Amino acid sequence: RKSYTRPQFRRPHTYRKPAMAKP
Amino acid sequence: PTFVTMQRKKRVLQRRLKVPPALNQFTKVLDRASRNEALKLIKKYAPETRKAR
Amino acid sequence: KMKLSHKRTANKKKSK
Amino acid sequence: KNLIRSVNARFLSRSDVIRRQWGGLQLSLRSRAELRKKHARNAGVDAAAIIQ
Amino acid sequence: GKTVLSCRKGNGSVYQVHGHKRLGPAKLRILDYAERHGYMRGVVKSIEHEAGRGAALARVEFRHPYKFRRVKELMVAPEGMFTGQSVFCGQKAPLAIGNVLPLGQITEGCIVCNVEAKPGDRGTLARASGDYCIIISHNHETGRTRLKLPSGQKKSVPSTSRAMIGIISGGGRIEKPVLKAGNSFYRFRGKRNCWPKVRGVARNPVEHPHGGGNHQHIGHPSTVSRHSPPGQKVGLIAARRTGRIRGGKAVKGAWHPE
RNA sequence: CUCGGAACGUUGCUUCACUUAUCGAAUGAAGAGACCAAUGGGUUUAGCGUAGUCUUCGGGCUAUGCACCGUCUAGGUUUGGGAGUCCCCUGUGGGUACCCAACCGUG
Ligand SMILES: [Mg+2]
Ligand SMILES: [Mg+2]
Ligand SMILES: [Mg+2]
Ligand SMILES: [Mg+2]
Ligand SMILES: [Mg+2]
Ligand SMILES: [Mg+2]
Ligand SMILES: [Mg+2]
Ligand SMILES: [Mg+2]
Ligand SMILES: [Mg+2]
Ligand SMILES: [Mg+2]
Ligand code: NA
Repeated sequence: RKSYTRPQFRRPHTYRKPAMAKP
Repeated sequence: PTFVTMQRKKRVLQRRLKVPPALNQFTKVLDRASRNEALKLIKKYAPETRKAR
Repeated sequence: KMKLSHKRTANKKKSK
Repeated sequence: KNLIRSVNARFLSRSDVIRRQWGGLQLSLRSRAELRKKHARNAGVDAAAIIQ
Repeated sequence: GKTVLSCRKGNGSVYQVHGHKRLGPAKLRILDYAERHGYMRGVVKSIEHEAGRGAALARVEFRHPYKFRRVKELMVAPEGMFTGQSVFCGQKAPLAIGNVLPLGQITEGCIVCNVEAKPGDRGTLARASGDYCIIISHNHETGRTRLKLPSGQKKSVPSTSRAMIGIISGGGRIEKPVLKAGNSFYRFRGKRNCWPKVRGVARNPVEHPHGGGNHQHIGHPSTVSRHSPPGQKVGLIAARRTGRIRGGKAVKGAWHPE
């Protein structure tokens, strides 16, 4: 398991593919 | 998170309460060595894939 | 604390 | 054949036990520790009531 | 008929607390690890007055137990608290006025205030000006402490619940006659909209059970049942007795044989 | 028609002990409990036995022993062992006086 130094859980940052420019 | 707390609390409630034999029999599993041997035989006779068929 | 340790050791050598 | 014999030892031949055995009723580690400590505290608080 | 004033106040509306200019709720610090095992030493930085409260409030600065910062709690100051005083809070705090200790650590017969009804509730009993609780006895078998509340009732609480040594500051406030309606006006400015008070017999019967009649009178007994519905439950609610008390004031409130 | 008991099976209520439903508080859910050890757990790190009792003969079940899970500490007290005061001038600066075990204690 990991280690959490904060008393509440927050959403981890994940990979975010950027939106493509539409025609 | 709520789902994390609930899935841990679910295991606690399953162990604290009185489990009837119909459900309790599934906690008395086959031993590891026999389980590995059985799954090896199953893998040997696995069904053919879409390609091979 | 050092005084107690020395007294304990001195008593040890005195008793033995 | 060996696998059939092994699984029969655990499941088929033990049918009567499997049909009757209830599960659960397991205390937590903290509850088990608390019960053990309580028994130790009250270990010999009844020695004077024994005639022998 | 119409809704009685006592029922209307339940809606909130214009009868709510005048909370502006108040400094915030007054409480002990959080019952954290340091309090349960050691102690936390703070410094009284200011003694301040809050509108609608007779007791003085103390701003006490603590170091953060886990982070590089300060906390600055706000408590009800006991009588004798002064700026620069060191406040000790925890299991190992010494018995001195202004310190916060678990009740089980406080000797019987001591006078306490800011008493926690529940462990960690941060102080709910003996908070009004000049009030205090008296420690009657400790019972280690059940881990409880018996107290004499300011009203006279005796109450048992867990021994891990904390209390502050001393009496609440600002005592004797009710000893000075008001002498003027205007002084009451200023008194209630910081509390709520509940003054002046109109007698029920002076109202009309549409809005109050005591209203009406060709003489100002209550034509029925003013002692009403506990089970009376709102709008009918006015007067002396569920009174066990009436009239001038003679030969000793009994302790009021509900009867708890425990 | 009236009372005395089993010892089996089940239960109408109810004492006590318990904790997982539930309820009340508090907290940024910020340090719970144990290691100090069972009237615990374990064939998926548990194993070794013994005595009954079953077996579809593979192995279980009930007891009862042994071992494993399973580990450390501030401080307090007393038991063994080894092993390194000096510069500058009366004063100044630098430094050495330990380790383990047992009992209490519990973080
Ligand atoms: Mg309001
Ligand atoms: Mg009036
Ligand atoms: Mg009129
Ligand atoms: Mg009417
Ligand atoms: Mg009238
Ligand atoms: Mg009149
Ligand atoms: Mg009148
Ligand atoms: Mg919390
Ligand atoms: Mg602890
Ligand atoms: Mg110990
Ligand atoms: Na009349």
